[PDB]
Amino acid sequence: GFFQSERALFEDVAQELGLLKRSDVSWSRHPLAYLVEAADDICYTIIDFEDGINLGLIPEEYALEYMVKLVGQTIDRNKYNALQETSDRVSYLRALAIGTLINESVDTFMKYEEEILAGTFDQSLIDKSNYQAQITDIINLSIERIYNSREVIEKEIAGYEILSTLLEARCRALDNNDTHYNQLIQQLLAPNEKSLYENLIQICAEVSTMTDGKALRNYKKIKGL
Amino acid sequence: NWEHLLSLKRQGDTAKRLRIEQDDTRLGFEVDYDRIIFSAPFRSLQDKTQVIPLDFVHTRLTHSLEVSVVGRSLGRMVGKKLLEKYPHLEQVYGYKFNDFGAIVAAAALAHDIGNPPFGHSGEKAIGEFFKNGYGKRYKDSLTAKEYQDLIKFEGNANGFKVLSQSKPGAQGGLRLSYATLGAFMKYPKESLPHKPSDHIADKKY
Ligand SMILES: Nc1ncnc2c1ncn2[C@H]1C[C@H](O)[C@@H](COP(=O)(O)OP(=O)(O)OP(=O)(O)O)O1
Ligand SMILES: Nc1ncnc2c1ncn2[C@H]1C[C@H](O)[C@@H](COP(=O)(O)OP(=O)(O)OP(=O)(O)O)O1
Ligand SMILES: [Mg+2]
Repeated sequence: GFFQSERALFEDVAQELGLLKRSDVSWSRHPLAYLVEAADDICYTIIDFEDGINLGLIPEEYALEYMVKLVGQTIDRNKYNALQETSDRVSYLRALAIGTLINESVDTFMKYEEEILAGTFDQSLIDKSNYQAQITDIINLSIERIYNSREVIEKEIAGYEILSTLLEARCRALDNNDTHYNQLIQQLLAPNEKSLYENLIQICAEVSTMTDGKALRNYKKIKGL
Repeated sequence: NWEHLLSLKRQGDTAKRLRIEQDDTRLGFEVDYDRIIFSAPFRSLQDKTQVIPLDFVHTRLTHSLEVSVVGRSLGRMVGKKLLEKYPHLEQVYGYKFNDFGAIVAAAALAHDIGNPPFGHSGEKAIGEFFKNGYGKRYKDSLTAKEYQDLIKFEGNANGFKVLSQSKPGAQGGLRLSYATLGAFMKYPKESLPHKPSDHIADKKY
């Protein structure tokens, strides 16, 4: 969770908070970190599922079949059937699944409060919930048909190449700051005294700061395109 | 001696080409301007970078046109004042103040004719190709002086080569007057030694 250059700050934070020492330095999780993790888990699992459903890669039959126990004792069939567009029905199901998962996660967290506070809890809150087969099926379907689409693979390869050239250009500029081209690259990419490890981590952070469109434009205009 | 700097002979000649035996309608230095105007390297200058590559911002041709005018104005004043100082030039040989202006204008017009594209970065790229590129493979097969040129490519040398490039059927290239060639040369020295002093004429070759 942290680099070597931020060890002291996290040590101070841990010492103040009171996290239990486990070992190399290592501590125990904050329970609020468990809550954040569960919230984040429920969101991507449900939002990614519904996004795959509207974009044309997954049929509404899977939407209704895979989401039955989640929305079981919370749905009104008359209102569900009164809707016409698929988007409203999917939102309606998404709304009900999020509520029930929130309630179940709160109950699960309150079940294991002593174990979590003592640092002996070794799992998450979602994996200790009754509804797991449906979640696993949704995740597997998303992996099969959303993450393996041709456009996703093409964009990943393009990003793969763009980051590779950007990193090699930054490293070549950093190495020997003597030639005119290197000075030009330094003035363009990083126009704003440290050791080798900090220099590299700052380069990585600067690369991670750029957005998709900015990185694409920079890659095109460094190549004259 | 000023009678020798204002030479009118061209490459491949055998006569004397005296000043007093020429028609004032078309002077020899004006023929140089006419030849440079109609040349292809001069016409290619309209697509080359001054400061901002690739509007109302100047290119390499307008720049030359402006210099061709200012230098002509400077040279005409200078020639008028020399003739005022030296009276034998206009009494025995027959020189006029327009000669200096024409020579300087002709030299000014083609002073930036051999520069590589993209302005300042092109020469640096060409030089770095033979130093930190594949061209370093050719280092062992060339002498010190030849390798020096290649790793320190210059626009002045390229311009002189373009102006004096011999081809089958066209010996001497544009065949300009020797006075124009002398006025065009800014660094009358070879590539080695590299910067032997702080003089203005030995910074480059
Ligand atoms: N308890 C919750 N806390 C936070 N967000 C929630 C909760 N339940 C659902 N959400 C999400 C998904 C919902 O579509 C959206 C708005 O919630 P909300 O309007 O209360 O649900 P709903 O559409 O099921 O209404 P209703 O109470 O009529 O069943 O926020
Ligand atoms: N570092 C630079 N980056 C970009 N343009 C530059 C730079 N230095 C000069 N210029 C531009 C300004 C002028 O419009 C243009 C023409 O100048 P130039 O003739 O190349 O210079 P110079 O007088 O130093 O050359 P030289 O001594 O080789 O004849 O170059
Ligand atoms: Mg997240």
